[PDB]
Amino acid sequence: REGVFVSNGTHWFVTQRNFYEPQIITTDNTFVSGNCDVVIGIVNNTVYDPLQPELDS
Amino acid sequence: ALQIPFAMQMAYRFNGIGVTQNVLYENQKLIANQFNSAIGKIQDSLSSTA
Ligand SMILES: *[C@@H]1O[C@H](CO)[C@@H](O)[C@H](O)[C@H]1NC(C)=O
Ligand SMILES: *[C@@H]1O[C@H](CO)[C@@H](O)[C@H](O)[C@H]1NC(C)=O
Ligand SMILES: *[C@@H]1O[C@H](CO)[C@@H](O)[C@H](O)[C@H]1NC(C)=O
Repeated sequence: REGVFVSNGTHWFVTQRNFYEPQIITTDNTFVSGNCDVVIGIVNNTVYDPLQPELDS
Repeated sequence: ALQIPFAMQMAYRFNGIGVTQNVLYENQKLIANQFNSAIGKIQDSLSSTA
């Protein structure tokens, strides 16, 4: 939404662009558009959904 | 100078004019072809006339 995607070599994060503060990639930090195949250089990862722990109740 | 991939730099520059990042990445081949063609027009214009 407001950052850039980044990896430390093992894990994927989203950061603000002008200062390295990494955060978990989530459905709040990101927005969808369309299927994978349109985009050059897209990578597979998990995106965490903050409603899933509530559905785990 | 901080390196960044040129397609991601253009997605920041799109996001700076109020057009969402996915509009570049979904249309990247078209955007590159329009750019490559538009510099071809500049070269032909300057080559054609003094
Ligand atoms: C990447 O970040 C995670 C979470 O902080 C950490 O567990 C992992 O060891 C890091 N990898 C490297 C190569 O530092
Ligand atoms: C990055 O550059 C290498 C070397 O040209 C190329 O194999 C690779 O496909 C590029 N990465 C992407 C996202 O295409
Ligand atoms: C990403 O995941 C899909 C489905 O599992 C797979 O077909 C594709 O090859 C993966 N891409 C890469 C770069 O590994």
